[PDB]
Amino acid sequence: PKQIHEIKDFLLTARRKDARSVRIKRTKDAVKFKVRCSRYLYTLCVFDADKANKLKQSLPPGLSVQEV
Amino acid sequence: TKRTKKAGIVGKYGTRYGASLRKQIKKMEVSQHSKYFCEFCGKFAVKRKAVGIWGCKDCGKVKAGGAYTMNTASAVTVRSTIRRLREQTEA
Amino acid sequence: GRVIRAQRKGAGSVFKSHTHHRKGPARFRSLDFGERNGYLKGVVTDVIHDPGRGAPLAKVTFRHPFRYKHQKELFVAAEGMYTGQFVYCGRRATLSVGNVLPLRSVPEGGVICNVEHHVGDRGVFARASGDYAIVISHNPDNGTSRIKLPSGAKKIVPSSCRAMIGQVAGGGRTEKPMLKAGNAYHKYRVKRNSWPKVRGVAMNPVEHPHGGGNHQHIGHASTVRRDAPPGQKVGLIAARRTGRLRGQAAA
Amino acid sequence: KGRHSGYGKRRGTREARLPTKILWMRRMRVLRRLLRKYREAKKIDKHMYHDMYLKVKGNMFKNKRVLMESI
Amino acid sequence: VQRLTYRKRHSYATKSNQTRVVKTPGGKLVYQYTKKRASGPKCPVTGKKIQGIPHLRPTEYKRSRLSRNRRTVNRPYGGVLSGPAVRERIIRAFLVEEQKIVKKVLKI
Amino acid sequence: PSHKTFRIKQKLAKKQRQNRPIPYWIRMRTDNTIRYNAKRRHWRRTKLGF
RNA sequence: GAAAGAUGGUGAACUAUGCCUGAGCGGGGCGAAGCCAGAGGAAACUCUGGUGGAGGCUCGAAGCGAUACUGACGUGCAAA
RNA sequence: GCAAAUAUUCAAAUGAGAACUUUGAAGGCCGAAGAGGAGAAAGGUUCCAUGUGAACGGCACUUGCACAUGGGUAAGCCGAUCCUAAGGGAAGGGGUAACCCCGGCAGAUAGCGCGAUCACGCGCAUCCCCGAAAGGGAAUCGGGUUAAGAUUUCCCGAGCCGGGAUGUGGCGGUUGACGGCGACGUUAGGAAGUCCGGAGACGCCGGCGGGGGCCUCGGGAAGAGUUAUCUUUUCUGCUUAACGGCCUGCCAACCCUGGAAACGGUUCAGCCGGAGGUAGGGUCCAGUGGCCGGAAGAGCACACGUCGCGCGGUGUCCGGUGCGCCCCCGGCGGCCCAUGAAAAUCCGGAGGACCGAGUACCGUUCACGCCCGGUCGUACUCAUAACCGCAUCAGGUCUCCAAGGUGAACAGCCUCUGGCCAAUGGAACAAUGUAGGCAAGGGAAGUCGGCAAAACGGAUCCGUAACUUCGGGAAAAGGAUUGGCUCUGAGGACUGACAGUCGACUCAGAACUGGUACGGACAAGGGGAAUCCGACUGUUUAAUUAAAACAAAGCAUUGCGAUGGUCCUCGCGGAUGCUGACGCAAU
Ligand SMILES: [Mg+2]
Ligand SMILES: [Mg+2]
Ligand SMILES: [Mg+2]
Ligand SMILES: [Mg+2]
Ligand SMILES: [Mg+2]
Ligand SMILES: [Mg+2]
Ligand SMILES: [Mg+2]
Ligand SMILES: [Mg+2]
Ligand SMILES: [Mg+2]
Ligand SMILES: [Mg+2]
Ligand SMILES: [Mg+2]
Ligand SMILES: [Mg+2]
Ligand SMILES: [Mg+2]
Ligand SMILES: [Mg+2]
Ligand SMILES: [Mg+2]
Ligand SMILES: [Mg+2]
Ligand SMILES: [Mg+2]
Ligand SMILES: [Mg+2]
Ligand SMILES: [Mg+2]
Ligand SMILES: [Mg+2]
Ligand SMILES: [Mg+2]
Ligand SMILES: [Mg+2]
Ligand SMILES: [Mg+2]
Ligand SMILES: [Mg+2]
Ligand SMILES: [Mg+2]
Ligand SMILES: [Mg+2]
Ligand SMILES: [Mg+2]
Ligand SMILES: [Mg+2]
Ligand SMILES: [Mg+2]
Ligand SMILES: [Mg+2]
Ligand SMILES: [Mg+2]
Ligand SMILES: [Mg+2]
Ligand SMILES: [Mg+2]
Ligand SMILES: [Mg+2]
Ligand SMILES: [Mg+2]
Ligand SMILES: [Mg+2]
Ligand SMILES: [Mg+2]
Ligand SMILES: [Mg+2]
Ligand SMILES: [Mg+2]
Ligand SMILES: [Mg+2]
Ligand SMILES: [Mg+2]
Ligand SMILES: [Mg+2]
Ligand SMILES: [Mg+2]
Ligand SMILES: [Mg+2]
Ligand SMILES: [Mg+2]
Ligand SMILES: [Mg+2]
Ligand SMILES: [Mg+2]
Ligand SMILES: [Mg+2]
Ligand SMILES: [Mg+2]
Ligand SMILES: [Mg+2]
Ligand SMILES: [Mg+2]
Ligand SMILES: [Zn+2]
Repeated sequence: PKQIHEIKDFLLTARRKDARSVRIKRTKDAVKFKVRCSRYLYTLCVFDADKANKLKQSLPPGLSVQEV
Repeated sequence: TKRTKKAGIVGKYGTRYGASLRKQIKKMEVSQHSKYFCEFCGKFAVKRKAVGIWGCKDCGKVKAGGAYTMNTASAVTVRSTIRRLREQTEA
Repeated sequence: GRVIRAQRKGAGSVFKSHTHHRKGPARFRSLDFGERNGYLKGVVTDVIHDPGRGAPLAKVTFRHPFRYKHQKELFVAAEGMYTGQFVYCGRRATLSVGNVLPLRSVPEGGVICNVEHHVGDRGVFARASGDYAIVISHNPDNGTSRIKLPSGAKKIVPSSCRAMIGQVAGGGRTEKPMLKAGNAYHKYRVKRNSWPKVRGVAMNPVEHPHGGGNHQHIGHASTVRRDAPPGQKVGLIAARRTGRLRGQAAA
Repeated sequence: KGRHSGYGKRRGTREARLPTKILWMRRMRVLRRLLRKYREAKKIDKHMYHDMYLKVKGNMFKNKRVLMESI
Repeated sequence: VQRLTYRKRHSYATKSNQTRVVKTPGGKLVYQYTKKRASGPKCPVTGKKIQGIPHLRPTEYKRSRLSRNRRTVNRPYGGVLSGPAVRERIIRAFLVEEQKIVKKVLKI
Repeated sequence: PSHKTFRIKQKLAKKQRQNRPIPYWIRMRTDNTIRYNAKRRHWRRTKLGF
C-alpha cells in the first residue's frame, strides 16, 4: 500500500529492522520489489534489467529474498 | 394568458371551502407570500419564514413581525406612540 | 355512568402537553442588582419559531453580571425586534420597543407586554400572539400601577413589575380561516390531545349528561351551577346569560 | 426506420411518452447554447444577445433554424 | 442479474444503514457500507461553509487520525469563524475601542 | 432467535440435555417402574413457553 | 341448578388513544400563484402564446380497508 | 368425504414391494412488490451425516422438519456493551395504620471534580441510575475453505482503531514553524484553571445536475448452440475490494484586479449585481471520479498434456449511449396558525497563568518502531410445513436486493438467473351443483329493485350544455382515426451562416396492401334528466348495520387575570402549564 520511487530510499527502508522479507515479482515490462515491514508494504516498480540486478545484489545479506 | 378571472392565489383550493371563506383568505395568502421591503439593505427580499418571522435573504437579518404581513398597522400605531411617549419625557 | 372526558383530562394520561420540540420557558431574566439599579446590554441573536406557540421567541445573549460567561435568555418577541438589536434591561433602559422597564418607568398610555405580576415572576400578562397591556395610570403613594389587560380587565400591579415595551409579535394570526380539518389537526398535535371534540348530545347517557334519547337534545337546562360536582359541571358553567350578545352586554 | 409506431401501437398520452417539459428543456438548452456560442464568436453583441435571450425564454423561436434566421 | 443481500444483521434501510454496490475482484457484486453525509463546520456569524476543512463524520476528526494541517486554518479565530467574519470583528473592535476614548474626550 | 441472551441459551442447553429416551439399562434395576420417558418434549408440539 | 353481590389481584402480545424513534406510497389527468415574450392602452390595466407545477384535486400500482353478488363455504381451508 | 394455487410423461437405478425415492430426457409454473437470495421478531437444535421394528407424515414411501446415535455456532474491526428520547426506578423530605404512594420539594443532595502527593490549592451551576440488536455510534476489505460454520469470525494477503510504555530519527527556540496580497497552504509548529463555537443534528414535496451499479448498442478475442436452406449469426464471459499517494476540482460557497446604463449575467423554473455584476485569475469542498501501489501471484474463461487438492499455456481488450431503473450526493424551488429530537463522542477557537538551551535542554498533535486488545450472541426457518391460529390450517406476521419483451408502468400477458411440479391416485362424461363461456327474434316484458351479466374503456384529432362558490361541470354529451410494408419531412451533438464525423430517440404526412381487420391477447369510464340527505376529504359497530351516523372547517355561547377557571388524588400533591385571554377550559 505504500510505493517508494527512489532506489536509495527503497534500499534504506529494506536495510532496517522490521524488514521481514522482499518479494520480487517479474512481469511484462517491469519488476516489482515489495518489502514487508510491520505496518506498510513498500513497493518499487523498476525497469532497467541491469539496475534491477544491481538492486537484487544490493539487498542486505540476511533479508529473505523470495523470488516470486 | 389570463388564467383566473377572479380567483388568483386561491385557485389552488379548487371548488371547495365556500366563496366567502376563499375570498377572505385570499387577502392573507397573498400577504404571507409577498416580498416585503427590507429596511436594512433596501431590497425587496423579505419573505415569511415562519408565523410571525420575516427574514431577508441577502442581509441575513430576520425581523419579528405580524402573522401575515411584515408590518401590522397595530404595531405602526404602537411604534409611533412609543416614540412620542419617549420623546416627551426625555426632555 | 362512567367518567366523562371533562374528568378524564385531569389524569395526565394522554392529555399532557405535547412539548418535545418546544424551546423552553419563554420568560424574562432573573431580576438582580444590575437590573434593579441600572441597565444591562443584551443582543438578540435569533428569532426562533417556538413550536406550539404563535409568538416567536427571541434568543437574547446577555453577559453574565458577575461570572464570566454568556446568558442565553429567551424572550417573547415583541413586534419590531430583529437580530442584531440591542435590548437593554433594567430601570434606566430607554423607552424603546424591545427594552424591558419596570412600570415605574413606562409613561401612562404606553403599551407593554409580558407583564410580571410579583416582581420577578418573569412575565405573565400580555404574552400570546399580538396582545398588549396599556399602562392606564400610576399611584406613587402606594407604589402601584394599573394596566388594561387584553381581556378588557384592569389590574393593579406593583410599580416595580417589569414589562417589555411594544406588543407581542405574531399578531393577527387568528384572523385567517383554517379551512381544513387538516389545518386544525396539525395545529393541535403540537399543543395537546384536545381535538376532535365530540358533541355530548351524540353520546350515550353513561358518558355524558347530555347523552341519549330517540332525538338528539340536551333535555335539561344547559347552564350548570358553580358548585356542581365534577362530572356534572359540563355545559355552560355558571352562565350569567346566554343567547347572542347584543348591546351593552357585548362590551 | 419509423415503423411500429402509429395510432394503434400508441397507448400512452403525449406527456407520458415524452413530456412537454422535456421538449421545452431540450429546446431551451439548444437555443441558449447557440446564443452563448454566438455571443462568444462575436456574431452577437451583448445587447441583442440579451434581447434574443429573453425572447428565447419567451417562446418566439421554435428551433435553431429560425433563431438563426431572425438573428 | 445477481441480486444483493445485506452483510450485517441490520435488515432495515435506515440512514445509518447506507449501502454502496461494488463489483469485486471475483466478478461478484457486494455491498459496502458507507458513512452518512456530514455537514462539516459552519460559521456562526454567516452560516456559510468553512473553507479548508473536509466534511467528515465527527469521530474521524480525531487528532490521532488526521494530519493537523487538514483540521485547522492558520488565522486568528480560524477554524471557527470565516474570513469575512474575522475581518468585521477586527473592524468593529478597533472602531469601538477608539470610540471609547473619543467618548472620554467629550467628558470635560 | 439468532440474538439470544446468555440466560436463554443457558436454559436451552439444559432443556436439550433433558431429551433422551431413558437408558436401556435402567429398565432392569431392581423393583423398577420407569417404563418410557414421559417427559419428552418436541419442538413442534409443546413449546417451552419461555 | 341461576342472572347476580363483594375482597384481593392479572392483563394494552389483539384492540383504543397520546407520545419517542424508524420504514413506506409506480404511471398517468386537470393546470393555481409566480416569471417571459408579443399585441393593445392617456392611464388603469387588458387580449394571445408560453413557462411554472399548487392542491387534506382526480383515474391508478404496492399498501390499507370491506361496498355488491345478500356468489363459494357454512359438522368449511377458516370459531369470519 | 379427501376437488382452489394450470402438469405431468418416459427409460434407468436402488428396494421384498415404486405414482410418491434418486438420476437423465422431456413438458409446464413462479416470471422477478417471485412459489428466488437474505434478515428483525418468535421458535430452540428443527441445521448435517449414518442408520430405522413401531408410531407420525389425514393415500403411499426405500422417504422425512418423524425415531435413534453422533457433529456443528470461533470476532480487538459484525453486534450487544456506550449515549440519550418518549418514559421508568429511586437516596434525603412529604404522605400512608401498613403494603405502598409522590421527584423537584432543595436537602451540608446522592459524585464531588481538576490541576496536584514530596501537598495543596481551584472550581462545585440545573447534580443518581435505567431506557433503542430500526435513533447517535472507535475501527475490515478481497480471495479461499466445511457434510453442517463465517461475505468481514477460520485460512492467505492487505489494512484500520483503542489503549500502554518507550526507542531512534526529524521539527521549533526571534522561546513556541514557514509560504501566500487574499481565500488558504505545507503529514512536525508550547498552554493550566476559564469561556465560546461547530459537527453529532434532522419535516415533507417538485424538479434539475452529478457519482456508483444494472440495462441497452457496436467492434475485437475465447468457448457453446443452429445450419436440407438463410444468418460477419445467436448465447455465455472478458473482473479489480478496503486501504496509501498523486491528479482532477462538479454544483454551491470564498479571494484578488476592476468599475457596470445603451443595463447586463444566467435557470427547466428561479434569481443575482455599486452591500461591486459581466470579465480575467485563484482558494476550498464532494467524489461511490482518473492513474499508480493493494494486483495478477487473485478470480474467471478457454487450451493442453500428468494417476494421487500436480503442473504448463493463452486472454483477462476498445468505444458510445439515455425523459432508462435502483442507491446516494449537490444545489435550487415550494408548503406550514405544523418550523420538523436529545445526548454521548470529536474537533476548533478566545486568553496566556507557568516554563528553556546552545559540550546542550526544554518541548514536539511529525515519521518509523514495540506490546496488548476482555464478557455474551453467531447453526437453521423467517413461512400455502420450522412464528401465532388446539394442525405439516388457502388466515395473520416488519423489512433489503429486483433482469428481458409489449406497454405510459413495479398493470396484465410470455421469457432468462434461481425455485419448483409439494398439494392421494385409476376409470367414466348421468342428473343437480361450483367457476367460466355463447345464443336466433325481442331488449327489462323478469323482478320489490336492471340484483347478475352484457355494452363503453387506451391514444390522436374535433366538439363539449344546463348550472356554478366562476375554482368547476369535463373524460360531460356527440363524432372521426388506429394494422403491416416502403418511403418523404421536421426536431441535435462534437471538430475545423460552410464543411467532417456522429446520434438514441419523438412528431407530422403519402403511397401500396388485406376476406373493412387493425387499443386484434392483455389492460381498460356506460351515459344522461331530476329528487332526498350530508357541504367536501376523513372516521365508524374486529365476527350481520359503511350510513343520511360521527368529525370537520365556519358560526355562536359560558367560565377564568394566578390568592384563578375546568379536572385528578385516600392523602401529601398533580394535569391544562416549557401555560396566560390571538390562552386554557365547558357547550
Ligand atoms: Mg384525539
Ligand atoms: Mg368545535
Ligand atoms: Mg362538534
Ligand atoms: Mg348514539
Ligand atoms: Mg348520567
Ligand atoms: Mg341526550
Ligand atoms: Mg321536548
Ligand atoms: Mg403519423
Ligand atoms: Mg406544462
Ligand atoms: Mg435510504
Ligand atoms: Mg487546511
Ligand atoms: Mg405452530
Ligand atoms: Mg344486592
Ligand atoms: Mg401496543
Ligand atoms: Mg402492539
Ligand atoms: Mg424503496
Ligand atoms: Mg382517487
Ligand atoms: Mg394504489
Ligand atoms: Mg353470502
Ligand atoms: Mg354445503
Ligand atoms: Mg364416497
Ligand atoms: Mg372439498
Ligand atoms: Mg421494491
Ligand atoms: Mg424467502
Ligand atoms: Mg399416511
Ligand atoms: Mg434436513
Ligand atoms: Mg443505557
Ligand atoms: Mg443502539
Ligand atoms: Mg443503530
Ligand atoms: Mg449544534
Ligand atoms: Mg436524527
Ligand atoms: Mg467570476
Ligand atoms: Mg473514491
Ligand atoms: Mg428547503
Ligand atoms: Mg455466523
Ligand atoms: Mg447465519
Ligand atoms: Mg395456544
Ligand atoms: Mg419502451
Ligand atoms: Mg410489469
Ligand atoms: Mg339472445
Ligand atoms: Mg325493470
Ligand atoms: Mg310481474
Ligand atoms: Mg316491471
Ligand atoms: Mg313495483
Ligand atoms: Mg351491477
Ligand atoms: Mg354532469
Ligand atoms: Mg360525507
Ligand atoms: Mg382524494
Ligand atoms: Mg360490522
Ligand atoms: Mg358492513
Ligand atoms: Mg393548578
Ligand atoms: Zn435585507
